[PDB]
Amino acid sequence: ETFYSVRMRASMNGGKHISGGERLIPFHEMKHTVNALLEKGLSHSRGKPDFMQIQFEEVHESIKTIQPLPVHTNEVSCPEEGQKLARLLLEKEGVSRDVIEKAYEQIPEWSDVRGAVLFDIHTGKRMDQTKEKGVRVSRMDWPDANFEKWALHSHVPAHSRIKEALALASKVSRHPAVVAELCWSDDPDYITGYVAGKKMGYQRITAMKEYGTEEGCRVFFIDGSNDVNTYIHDLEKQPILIEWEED
Amino acid sequence: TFYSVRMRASMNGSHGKHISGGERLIPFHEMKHTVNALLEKGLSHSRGKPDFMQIQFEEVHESIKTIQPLPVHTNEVSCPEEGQKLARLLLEKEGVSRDVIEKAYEQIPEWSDVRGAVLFDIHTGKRMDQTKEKGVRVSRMDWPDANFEKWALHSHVPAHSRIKEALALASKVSRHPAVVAELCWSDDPDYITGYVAGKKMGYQRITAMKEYGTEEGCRVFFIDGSNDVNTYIHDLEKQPILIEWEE
Ligand SMILES: Nc1ncnc2c1ncn2[C@@H]1O[C@H](COP(=O)(O)OC(=O)CCCCCC(=O)O)[C@@H](O)[C@H]1O
Ligand SMILES: Nc1ncnc2c1ncn2[C@@H]1O[C@H](COP(=O)(O)OC(=O)CCCCCC(=O)O)[C@@H](O)[C@H]1O
Ligand SMILES: [Mg+2]
Ligand SMILES: [Mg+2]
Ligand SMILES: [Pt+2]
Ligand SMILES: [Pt+2]
Ligand SMILES: [Pt+2]
Ligand SMILES: [Pt+2]
Ligand SMILES: [Pt+2]
Ligand SMILES: [Pt+2]
Repeated sequence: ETFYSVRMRASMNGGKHISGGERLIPFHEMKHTVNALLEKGLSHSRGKPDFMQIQFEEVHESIKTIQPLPVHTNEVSCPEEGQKLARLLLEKEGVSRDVIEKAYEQIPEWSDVRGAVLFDIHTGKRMDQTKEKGVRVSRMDWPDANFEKWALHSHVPAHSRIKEALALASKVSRHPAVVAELCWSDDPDYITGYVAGKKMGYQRITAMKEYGTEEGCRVFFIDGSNDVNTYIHDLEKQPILIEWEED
Repeated sequence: TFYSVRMRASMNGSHGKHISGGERLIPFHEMKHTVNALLEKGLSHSRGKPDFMQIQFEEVHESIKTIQPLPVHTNEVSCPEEGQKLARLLLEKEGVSRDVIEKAYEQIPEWSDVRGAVLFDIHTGKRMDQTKEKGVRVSRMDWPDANFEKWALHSHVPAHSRIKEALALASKVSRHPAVVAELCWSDDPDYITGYVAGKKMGYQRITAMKEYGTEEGCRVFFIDGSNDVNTYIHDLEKQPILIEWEE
């Protein structure tokens, strides 16, 4: 009854990143999961790939189980309104306005980062040295049956895109060096994003960009005296399962 | 357009004891079936269940050469020591000097861990490649099943995919002008038939090359060429070949 990390990446054609996925599962779900990842890479709205890697490996570290972040959905009528709300939420979560503004000026240049960017709240600058690779959070997952119940109860659609985002966001927010996350999709067909943090949980914002744009974003705002490589190793390696508790 | 699809699997981490490997060359619309076949093949291998696996695909741009399989002849022997003796004889008849053969047989035991093939230079009486435990992995060859089944029927050989794969590989490799001979037997404890292959005598199966239950296998290509080893490695890894038999 050991668990397995299963990862996928796909690209078209410096190939254009198409898709990526990370799962953490018991062995008997291997076929379904390899197939799900396969399908997800093949039928992606960003294009059809000519390169793909799928990989699995046994996880030896013990698995921590946590609840998902509390969720609140902020209806907005347009992107400029959502982005404005997001900047306000980041501030209320503890990021200084100047650090936010500095980050927003560089977000456009980070659109091609395949993973996430780490931004130091002390130095007002990018902290990681992974460049276009970014920091890829992995070994987190949310068993589907539990997620469906959570969706039902939370009156949210049971879209796997939400399951994956919230699993990621809950793992990342747990890290003591992470004050906040800002995310929206690089998929032209999906405009909802979020801001997430310990105090205000997972704050969905229903419009963060215009349809048809392919620029997405993932930034983790970091407050830590420790070195960045420690934080990177935690985000990449530490296994997390989400389990929401009905009571 | 065609796609190279590759798999490797190991136990006790990645390349750890090598469990399985596979290489396919297919049109895009056979991707799901082929990813699944490779998955299945790694999961149910007689050498153990893996705790690591990689499956990968990529578009092939080089144009595809189609060739006939090597002529086949089956040598019945009563024991391993006899098959090995016959194999040494066949290698000599194919053009390898006795001294080079003996030198190779002294090293074969330490090469059991090589995940791919070993290249042995007839000019130096020594190993030619610098890949150590990785070895040289031949790929981008395949034999459409329908055609293979006919060939098996007509040749009075069992239509086992293990033979399809070995003969596809041996035919690609023997075509390379710098390859005088190949010596192979399986690293699978349940399969004791091996072969020697070359241009003059084709694909010579030897029905006993080791004792049942041993996991030491072998794959050595004897090289006589005027070029550097990296060229030959690139040819073996990169030249796309489909087998198509005709009477
Ligand atoms: N595992 C990861 N680790 C770090 N960054 C990642 C990871 N996966 C994706 N990213 C980065 O995040 C960017 C966005 O990727 P995507 O998968 O397109 O992101 C989304 O779908 C976000 C959806 C949030 C709203 C869901 C909801 O309705 O509640 C992508 O470009 C990468 O830069
Ligand atoms: N694609 C490759 N490229 C280079 N070396 C390879 C490759 N595939 C396998 N090898 C090497 O060969 C070794 C064993 O390969 P296996 O897949 O175990 O090979 C076999 O089943 C051999 C079949 C013998 C003849 C079949 C028959 O006519 O009845 C393996 O451990 C590697 O070291
Ligand atoms: Mg094989
Ligand atoms: Mg084998
Ligand atoms: Pt493209
Ligand atoms: Pt394309
Ligand atoms: Pt607040
Ligand atoms: Pt083992
Ligand atoms: Pt094992
Ligand atoms: Pt001969």
